[PDB]
Amino acid sequence: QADMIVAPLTINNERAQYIEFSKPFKYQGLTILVKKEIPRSTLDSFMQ
Amino acid sequence: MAIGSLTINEERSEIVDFSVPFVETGISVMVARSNGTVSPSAFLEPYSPAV
Amino acid sequence: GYGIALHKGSRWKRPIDLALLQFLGDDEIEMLERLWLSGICHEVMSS
Repeated sequence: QADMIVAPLTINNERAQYIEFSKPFKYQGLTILVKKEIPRSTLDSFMQ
Repeated sequence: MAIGSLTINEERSEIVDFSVPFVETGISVMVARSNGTVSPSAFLEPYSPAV
Repeated sequence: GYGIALHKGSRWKRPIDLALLQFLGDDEIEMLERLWLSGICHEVMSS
């Protein structure tokens, strides 16, 4: 149903046994995303 | 084969076929580190316009 | 990136393509980069 896949497809061993990829068009890695906390100090008491 | 630090190119790959790259490489610039500098606006930069 | 040349018809290519990608599935290639391609001082200076 589709003879080409122009989308971000991480090159993987299990994906490479059945289909053949091309030289990468972007290099990257895996990273962790978490939520930023406490954007600024309160300092409600100027006489802290 | 020819193992080593052999950068993938286009003129090369027309005549001998490479394998999957295993180290990332490009072109970059190296210069000598110099003395540290601070922003010229340091007199009022660390202060918000609301102040 | 880098690579391993071949003979343009090698037929050794597929067993090598499918072998390198297996290491990245594990962390064997990452382990080597710490052994050799590593060093100190990956800083600020008073002026």
